[PDB]
Amino acid sequence: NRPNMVSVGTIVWLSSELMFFAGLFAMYFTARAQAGGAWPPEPTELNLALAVPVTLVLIASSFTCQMGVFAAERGDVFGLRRWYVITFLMGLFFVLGQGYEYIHLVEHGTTIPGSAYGSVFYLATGFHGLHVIGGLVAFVLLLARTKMSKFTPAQATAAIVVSYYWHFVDIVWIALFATIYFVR
Amino acid sequence: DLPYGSALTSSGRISAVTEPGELSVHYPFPTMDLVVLDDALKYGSRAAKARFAVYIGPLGADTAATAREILANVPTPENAVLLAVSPDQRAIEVVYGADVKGRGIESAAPLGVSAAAASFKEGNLIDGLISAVRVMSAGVSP
Amino acid sequence: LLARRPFPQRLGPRWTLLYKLVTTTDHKLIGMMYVVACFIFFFIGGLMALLLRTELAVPGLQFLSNEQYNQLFTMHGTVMLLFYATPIVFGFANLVVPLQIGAPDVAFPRLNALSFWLFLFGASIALGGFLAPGGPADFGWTAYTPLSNAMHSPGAGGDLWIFGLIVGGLGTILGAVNMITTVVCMRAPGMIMFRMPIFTWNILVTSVIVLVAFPLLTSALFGLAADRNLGAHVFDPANGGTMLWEHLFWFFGHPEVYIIALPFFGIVTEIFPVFSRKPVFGYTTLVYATISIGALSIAVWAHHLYATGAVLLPFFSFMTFMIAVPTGIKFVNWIGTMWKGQLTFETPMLFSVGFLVTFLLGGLTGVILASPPLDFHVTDSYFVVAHFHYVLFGTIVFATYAGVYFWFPKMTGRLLDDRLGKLHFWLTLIGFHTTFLVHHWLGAEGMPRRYADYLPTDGFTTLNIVSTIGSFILGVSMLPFVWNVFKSWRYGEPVTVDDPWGYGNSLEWATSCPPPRHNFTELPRIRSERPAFELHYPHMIERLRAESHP
Amino acid sequence: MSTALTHGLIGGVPLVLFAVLALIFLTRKGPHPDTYKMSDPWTHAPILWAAEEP
Amino acid sequence: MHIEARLFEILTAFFALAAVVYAVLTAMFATGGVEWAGTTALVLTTGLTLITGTFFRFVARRLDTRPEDYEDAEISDGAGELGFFAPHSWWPILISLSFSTAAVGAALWLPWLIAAGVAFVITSVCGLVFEYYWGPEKH
Amino acid sequence: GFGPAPEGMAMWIIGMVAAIGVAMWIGSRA
Amino acid sequence: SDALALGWPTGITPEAKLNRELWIGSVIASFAVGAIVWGLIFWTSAFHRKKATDTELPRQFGYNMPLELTLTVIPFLIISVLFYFTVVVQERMMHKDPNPEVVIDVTAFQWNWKFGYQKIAFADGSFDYDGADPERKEAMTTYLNFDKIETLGTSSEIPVLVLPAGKRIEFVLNSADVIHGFWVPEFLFKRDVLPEPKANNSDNVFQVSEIQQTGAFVGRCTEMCGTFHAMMNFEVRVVEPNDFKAYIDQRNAGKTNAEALAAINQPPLAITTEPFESRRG
Amino acid sequence: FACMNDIIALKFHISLNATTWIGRIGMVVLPAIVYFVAYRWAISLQRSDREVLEHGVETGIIKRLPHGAYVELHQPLGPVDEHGHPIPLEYAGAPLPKRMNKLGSGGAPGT
Ligand SMILES: CCCCCCCCCCCCCCCCCC(=O)OC[C@H](COP(=O)([O-])OCC(O)COP(=O)([O-])OC[C@@H](COC(=O)CCCCCCCCCCCCCCCCC)OC(=O)CCCCCCCCCCCCCCCCC)OC(=O)CCCCCCCCCCCCCCCCC
Ligand code: HAS
Ligand code: HAS
Ligand SMILES: [Cu+2]
Ligand SMILES: [Cu+2]
Ligand SMILES: [Cu+2]
Repeated sequence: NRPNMVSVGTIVWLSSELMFFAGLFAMYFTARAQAGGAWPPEPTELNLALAVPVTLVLIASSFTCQMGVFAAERGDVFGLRRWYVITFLMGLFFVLGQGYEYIHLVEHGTTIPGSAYGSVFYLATGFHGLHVIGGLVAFVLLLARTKMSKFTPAQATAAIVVSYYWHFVDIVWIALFATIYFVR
Repeated sequence: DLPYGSALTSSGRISAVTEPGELSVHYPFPTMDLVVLDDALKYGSRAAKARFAVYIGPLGADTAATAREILANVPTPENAVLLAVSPDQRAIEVVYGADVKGRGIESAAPLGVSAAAASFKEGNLIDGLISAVRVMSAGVSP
Repeated sequence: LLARRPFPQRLGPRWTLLYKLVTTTDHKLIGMMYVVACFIFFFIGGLMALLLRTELAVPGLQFLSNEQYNQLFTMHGTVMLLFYATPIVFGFANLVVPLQIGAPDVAFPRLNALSFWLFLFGASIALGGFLAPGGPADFGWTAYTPLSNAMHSPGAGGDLWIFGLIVGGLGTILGAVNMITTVVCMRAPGMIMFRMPIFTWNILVTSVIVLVAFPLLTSALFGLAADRNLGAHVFDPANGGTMLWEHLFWFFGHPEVYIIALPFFGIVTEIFPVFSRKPVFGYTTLVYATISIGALSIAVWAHHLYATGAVLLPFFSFMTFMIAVPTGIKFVNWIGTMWKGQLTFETPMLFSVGFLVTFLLGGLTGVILASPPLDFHVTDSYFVVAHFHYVLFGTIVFATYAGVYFWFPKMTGRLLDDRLGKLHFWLTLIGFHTTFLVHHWLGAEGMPRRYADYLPTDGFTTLNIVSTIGSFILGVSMLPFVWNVFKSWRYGEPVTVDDPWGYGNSLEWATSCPPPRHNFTELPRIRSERPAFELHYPHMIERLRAESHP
Repeated sequence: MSTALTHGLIGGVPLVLFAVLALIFLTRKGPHPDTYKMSDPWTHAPILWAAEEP
Repeated sequence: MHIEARLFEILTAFFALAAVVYAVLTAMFATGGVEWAGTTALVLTTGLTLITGTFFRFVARRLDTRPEDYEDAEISDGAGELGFFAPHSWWPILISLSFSTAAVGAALWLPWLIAAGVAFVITSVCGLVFEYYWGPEKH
Repeated sequence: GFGPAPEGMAMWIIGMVAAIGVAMWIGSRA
Repeated sequence: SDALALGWPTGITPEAKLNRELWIGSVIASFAVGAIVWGLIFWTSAFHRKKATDTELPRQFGYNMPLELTLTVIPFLIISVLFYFTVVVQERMMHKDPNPEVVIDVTAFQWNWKFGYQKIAFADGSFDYDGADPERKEAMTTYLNFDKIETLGTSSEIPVLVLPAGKRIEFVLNSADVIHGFWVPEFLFKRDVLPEPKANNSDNVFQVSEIQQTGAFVGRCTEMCGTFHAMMNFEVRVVEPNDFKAYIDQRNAGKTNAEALAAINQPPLAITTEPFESRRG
Repeated sequence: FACMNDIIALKFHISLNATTWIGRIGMVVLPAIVYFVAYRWAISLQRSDREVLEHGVETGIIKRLPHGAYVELHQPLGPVDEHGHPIPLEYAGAPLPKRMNKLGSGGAPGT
């Protein structure tokens, strides 16, 4: 009959990171209206392929991140450990996928200098990518912490809140992908 | 009974209150003559391993027999060396705690009274109690 | 009978504190570290104001350079707002909020300590820009982006200013996670969301506003560092940009302004029923005034943008006049709770009456500046610099010292002195109305802010000297307050009494001074808005419920 | 007027105004009680002052 | 847990109203289009009070009235154990040093001192997270 | 970018951390 | 009258004189209410704790629901009689007219105010200069407005802008480098100049209806520019409409303000401001 | 660090003259204010070893008592009295545990 403090304090904090992407969307939408006479990518072209497959991986990561956190509530430490290696390797496929999208757009197109679009594309998808790399570090710091105690309910409740951060990263990237690829 | 503002809590901690201008402890000596009396007591009870305690109160009964009841209120009445002063009566009296008898209290306690009676007359009370505890602790050794 | 040591121990032993400052999660100690390590910055920021006031005394560049001046009010506005005024919010929160609810600690104790040290290292990075050859941030504390480029402000030091406000800007976000989830989760059994003091509501509401303001700043400053260290056309003036920053700074800017004001309304609501012997008048209405300020503060960001071309002026006009209504409700609840009670002017009460006198002129000139044609004359003048000291030196000086003098014999167990504390008040309110009252006249006649020299053909000399006469009275006034604390930290009148101010009205006055390491040896039966007035006074419980509601 | 009437009074009035208020407020017979003279029948209380060192 | 979730839903019903009014009025009265930089920060500050606000509804429907909600609850009602609190830790002084030395490196733009600062952040967050889960040394 | 000053930084935080950190893994704490 | 308006200069345009009429709406609103709240805080200094009501705590009243409704609407109607006058007055301002009768570019560059003249058409229809060369503008590959009667104003010349004192005047407000500010304090009005105002969704320009006084007035910069922000003083001159026709005809042949203001027997340097010694050396 | 002040001046942006004067003034000051803070760090570690013998290992768990009274549930590291206070141990130069997981209260994660 108690409201689970450490699961409260994350969602109070995960409301702050949405405001971190309120000052990163506002850089995009004001470099789109007051600067875009034509379409905002003038010398660059965004391929939906290599962008629509890597965003179906984060959708299928938050499925596997939630099917691992169901094994935390039951008590399976090994059910938690299996699906957070499925979630970790698929999140690492996203950073390796999104990192290859940058190489396709730097040595062929625009970078952070040179274009006003390349400075709002590489910061909106840049500080999101640091929230994925910082989210994959929490899948190392949680699975290496299941190896040190008897998998208490405090070991499971910290697996709730690392899952809450990964659903937030997935939801923000839906809000990115459906803005900087489909509302071009 | 209880005073006007105190209240008895769930356990026996009497939680007191004081009106916003007035103080909490009304010791009638100046503040820099209580600080000098602490490190007379605290360093006197540290160098000599006794416990020096100072009593200032009315000994309305017989003087030599009332101060044994004061000695039991010290938290360890074995190493306790109590100095009782009656400012109404000229009734300074040292009460050792029946364990410092082996060490040197018998050559210090008549020296602890005369060095605190010469500082009461033509003087105030806190001059003597400072100049007793730092005198009768040099005579006491662990 | 009842053997006690004569005077309490002045300092501790040798080294009872130095490792207790490194490994601590005690919120009462972290609050005393916020309070001490912000008056370091109230002096570093303050000595810059006395160097920014002697150049303006005699009309000419007397001893400073021109660019040495412009990096003074920059590091005076930054240090006095973001390095003093925002952590003293979470100083009085860590001392008091886990006491005012029946809680042992804050929700996350190692984020309480980590929020202190992100401040103390985030602050000395930004004012560590004085070591640089070009000096620290030459632009304003607002840092408008054509001026904040890599070629208009080329030196580093303006780069440490950006990364001094994201380290400490992360400190307040992690400090506001504690102050919500302590209030939400850790109340006493019997304490409900109401019957909880107004100061805990103010720390609750502004912790919501910290999570709205401070991420939007941190997101804007990382876009300003990509504009400088990398080459990025965010904030570039041909892309929006020079009004992107105007809508990103001030969306942080006025919500951070109201997390400076509202928690020290809570100190002020705490003090008036203690010294006027009767409750907080309109208790629930002050709760619905704090919320409606905290909602309307976020939607008024562009009343700081009236002169810069085109914003939607009638939107941010009317929404800005709507903060005058709840802030005006909080005054009539403050005279109302001061009204019929007998009134003792002790030093916490004395500083809260000086709060009500200075903040009134700070709010009267605020709605003056809210109307845009009245703002079209004075919007970057010294009428503004008068405005945010009558509104700011009231909540952050007259209402922190109201709170320092009110919870000093609860944090240390020593009464801070009152004859020396009345000397410290009357040096301030005599001094403060000498300094900034003439800026209303001098700023409305043509003296714009952020100037170093003002040309003796102008008629500004005989009023800039009146402020400089007054400003050193504010510099002298710190001397009988530092001497008050330094003497009464270790000496000074002991409090063997769990409530030194008589009528405590909160759970912090139902415990010892100082409290134990987990704040409570007992808890009273919490069944009203004020527990320690129904405790300590059982002969009033049949009168709190009856003789209310006129 | 000149650089003497300002700087000789910018630093002068905050010391005169500090000297006026120090004479008013620092001589007001504070709440600490007076010293106990010996010609006084000791109406205060019993007082026990045990040290807490051992 | 009714009037902790109501505290945020009142804030949502204003911000989601102040974001619609501002994006409509700048669509028809500002000198250009919809003023994007301020209407984004109001459409996403009703996302702050909606993630947080509509989460405490699910901790108001799942959870019964705990004694921090009951009107006249005696003090011997929640007399159990609160939970774990770190009694002392020298890790928060090290994470703040580590994040500051990753922010001096982003201020002076030293990429070797960013990366050395980020590596200090992880080992000091690996310290603070793993701290109360180690077990003895197995020799 | 070269010289004996980055040699000293890359010795203490790479070479001697991985020499103490191995010694703390092999040896015990008593 | 003069004391109730806390130091405002008397406006010379009829739009600025409407501000000073509204600024003494401090009397009706601020100093009226600001004496009521002082009249209650200093009224509770006759309510001390005297030694008769010492064992009697007061009535302990906390909720008076008629009072938080009367003393909410009364602060609400005062800001409901405002947001009427401060909407009418800013609608009297922000006003444009397709016969501007002189158009003056101000082009606030880094630290010394390069003015300039564009098209001008009096109500008599007699002068009609209309000079702003687009061929000079095409040498930059922009937003700046270049012209041929520009007033440069170097670091010791302190640029004097000359405009007639019975006509409508338009100020196109551009900036080369940083956001500066354009403030003649006698025009009780101020607008910040931006780098690209039409790219920042700004309004870029304002107009005064007329000038009602002759003479010469100070102009300063307000929003912060950098190092020599205190040195950006310009200085308008409101000459007669007949002396203004003789100003440009001496200037169109090509002279400077030290010579063009001398031919209309007026002091050529700035008389209400002067160059700084701290910048020239 | 004063022999590499041609690199502190260039990369950390301070000065070439100010780095010698923080090396000249600091050569007297900084060995004198590290003597103070380490003589007072060392004794303040000694008092941390005596709050774990006299009271016990500070376990985190609070347990509000039925009359208020937040407590901390120390683990005594020794024998007990018939009253709830522990007997004080003696210091012996050996490192004392401060955390309860290091006393084997964590357990095994399941092999
Ligand atoms: C990168 C620069 C440095 C390079 C050096 C690398 C090696 C240094 C450490 C060497 C560790 C010993 C190696 C063997 C131990 C293996 C663990 C084990 O089985 O038993 C646990 C072992 C049991 O010890 P015990 O004798 O049984 O008793 C301990 C008690 O149970 C409980 O004891 P307790 O309560 O007293 O506390 C335990 C713990 C206290 O708890 C902790 O603090 C845990 C620390 C976790 C370490 C996290 C990773 C370390 C490096 C992070 C770098 C991230 C990348 C950043 C790149 C940025 C790019 C933008 O204290 C320690 O264990 C001492 C560790 C000393 C290292 C601290 C580092 C200080 C400076 C960090 C700067 C790193 C250099 C940066 C230069 C620039 C960037 C290149 O505990 C450990 O030693 C844990 C060490 C954690 C290190 C694991 C990773 C190995 C390092 C190689 C990395 C490359 C592989 C990763 C990629 C491959 C992917 C598959
Ligand atoms: C402690 C921190 C602060 C508080 C609180 C604060 C309150 C207000 N401020 Fe402010 N402020 C502005 C408007 C207001 C308004 C309307 C309020 C309100 O919250 C004031 C509250 C009102 C009251 C407390 C009075 C209520 C009392 C009663 C009894 C109710 C009836 C009385 C009425 C209706 C008044 C009668 C008068 C009439 C004219 C109707 C504006 C402009 O509209 C500017 C920018 C100027 C410019 O152009 O750059 C500004 C600038 C600042 C700056 C500097 C930024 C910079 O340098 O650019 C700071 C630090 C600051 C702090 C603070 N400010 N403010
Ligand atoms: C809560 C926040 C604030 C406080 C407090 C504050 C105090 C003063 N201010 Fe201010 N202020 C100005 C005048 C004063 C004066 C006379 C005081 C007074 O309260 C003075 C307080 C002084 C002290 C309290 C000094 C006491 C210290 C002494 C006597 C000796 C210390 C000794 C040592 C060894 C230091 C100790 C060091 C250790 C490490 C322990 C002026 C004009 O003369 C400007 C505009 C500049 C311009 O032209 O635009 C200004 C500008 C601002 C701005 C706008 C910044 C900007 O435009 O960029 C803000 C936000 C602000 C806030 C605050 N201001 N002020
Ligand atoms: Cu504002
Ligand atoms: Cu300018
Ligand atoms: Cu300027």
